[PDB]
Amino acid sequence: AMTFNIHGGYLEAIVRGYRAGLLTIVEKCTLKLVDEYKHMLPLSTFLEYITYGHMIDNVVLIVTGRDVQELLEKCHPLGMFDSIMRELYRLVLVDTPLAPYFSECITSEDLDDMNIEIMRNTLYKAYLEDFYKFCQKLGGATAEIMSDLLAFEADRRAVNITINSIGTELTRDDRRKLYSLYPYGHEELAVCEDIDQVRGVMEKYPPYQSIFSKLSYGESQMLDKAFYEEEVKRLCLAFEQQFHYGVFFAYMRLREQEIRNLMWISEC
Amino acid sequence: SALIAMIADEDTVTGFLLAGVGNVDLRRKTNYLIVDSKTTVKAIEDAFKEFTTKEDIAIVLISQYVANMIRFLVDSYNKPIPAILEIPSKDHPYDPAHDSVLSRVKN
Amino acid sequence: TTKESMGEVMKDSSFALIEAKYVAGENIKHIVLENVQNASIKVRSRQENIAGVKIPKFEYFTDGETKNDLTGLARGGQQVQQCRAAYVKAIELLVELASLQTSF
Repeated sequence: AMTFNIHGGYLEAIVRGYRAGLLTIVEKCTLKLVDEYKHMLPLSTFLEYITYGHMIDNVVLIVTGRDVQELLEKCHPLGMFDSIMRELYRLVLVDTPLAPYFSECITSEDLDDMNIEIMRNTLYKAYLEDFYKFCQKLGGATAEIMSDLLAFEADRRAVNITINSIGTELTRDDRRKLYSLYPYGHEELAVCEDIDQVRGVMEKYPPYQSIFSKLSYGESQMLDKAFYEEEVKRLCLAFEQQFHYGVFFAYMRLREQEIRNLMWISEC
Repeated sequence: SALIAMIADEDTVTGFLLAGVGNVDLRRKTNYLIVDSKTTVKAIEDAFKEFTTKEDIAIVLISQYVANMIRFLVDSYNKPIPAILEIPSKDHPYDPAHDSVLSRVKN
Repeated sequence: TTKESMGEVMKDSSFALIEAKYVAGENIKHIVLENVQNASIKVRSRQENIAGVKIPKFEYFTDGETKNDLTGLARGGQQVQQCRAAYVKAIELLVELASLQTSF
């Protein structure tokens, strides 16, 4: 790990200090994190991939279609990248690795990205492309953590699909494809068609296992809330704060988790 | 037929607007979005006298009567069906005051 | 009785918003606005003559015709159990209010 000493030490130290500094309100915190990232602008690629996911979210918000510009402005500039409808999705595909896969999944542009169920598939494809961009970091321990998080997201997507999207008529093969290395293969959770039966198989996934536990909130929920406890655990994975590695994406995730905790606290 | 609020705390209104269809009681295609607090909610009473009374939407909604400015709809107590509303909390606990149907229901 | 159910209805509804913030964070906002798994806003009301006086049977959402649902969100079940229940209460509230005003 002498490469950190040879070069890139100052940027890594600044990123580590920004991470350790952080332990409406959520929007303000996200904007502050974006401003810190812009001031800062290896670990840089990981931070870029995290911003690519946060921009896939804003692009899916923008690819659809209502004060959309105001909604994007309310979002963080890291989430709402300044560089950035079929034309809207195509323009989003440029400068954002995550967007083109979302456009491919959304064959009907906004119509195939309806917020009810179709936008879930579009955002899943966007997250798959963002995970490909993260894998473009040529591997690593942070890449392993990202793969585990992507597997958790895929398991949550498959569990939510089996729970509710069967009524949405998302094909089981397509839903498994919609639910995304580790995220790619989740046949154990897709084996069980029944929602109650599939919930146990999804919890059997190692990312969901040992984290959800009772999972009164979590695996029962739809969308991508099945691995909510695993997300907090992955945040606690960054709590190790091992130096000489690339953890800028971990810093951004920790800042986002702090913002989410502040939002959940809200008044008192 | 339907029920258009077009102004409220909007926290429960967004979740109660629409999921599959019904155009959220045409609050999106017509009338106004359930969100409020950006402008005077007396215009909400005007819309209820205009849009809700146009037989498209049966009822409306206003929160806590404090900043709801529902005193303009105080005369809307007559003809309860065109103008019927009850103040929920929706993070703004209901405060009894001159409103669309609050005075009549309380009495 | 419906008024007594009111207020507690909003207290139950707030839990759906808290669950949505915990699970899916910010809503879709704009036209979509998320947070809805059931209780599409469609109703069916008719004036019925009771005791020789026409009384509108104001059946609002969650008790009115053409109500629709679109699967369930991360907190869509909580929204259905909280927000849609409030709509069911409000249907009876509006019907009873109209009937009471006419009868008075």
